[PDB]
Amino acid sequence: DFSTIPIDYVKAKDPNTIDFCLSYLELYHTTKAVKACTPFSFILGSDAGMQRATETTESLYWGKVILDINPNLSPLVNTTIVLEIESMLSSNSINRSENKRITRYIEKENFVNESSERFEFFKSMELSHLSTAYDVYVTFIGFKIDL
Repeated sequence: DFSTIPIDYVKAKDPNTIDFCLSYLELYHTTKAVKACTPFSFILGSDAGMQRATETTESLYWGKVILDINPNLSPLVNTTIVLEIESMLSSNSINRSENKRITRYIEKENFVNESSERFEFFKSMELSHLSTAYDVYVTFIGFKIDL
């Protein structure tokens, strides 16, 4: 072997495993010095006691992000929720991180409450916009890649 910490060409061929992620980055994300990766998890929220953005920089996240919005029984303001997510899927072509936003528009009648799981491969997670009436929670279950 005598390669870097990531290991390629392993018989483990499954989309959810970190092996698929490593094999994909070593093949279609050249000019990126991939260092050791570890299974990581973190949570961002809207209420006090949590951070609105990831402190890490120049580190690629791969895994499933769980969006969660619930009502806190508070007066409404008629704003919108915006969660801007970077995207390195097309980073090689343009040498930039694509910006993707997941938005649920808030009505005074449509009393929204839903939770869902999505797959993303991003750099940083930021809650650019927020509504004080609701509760927002995002959880990441995947792997962190150091560059």
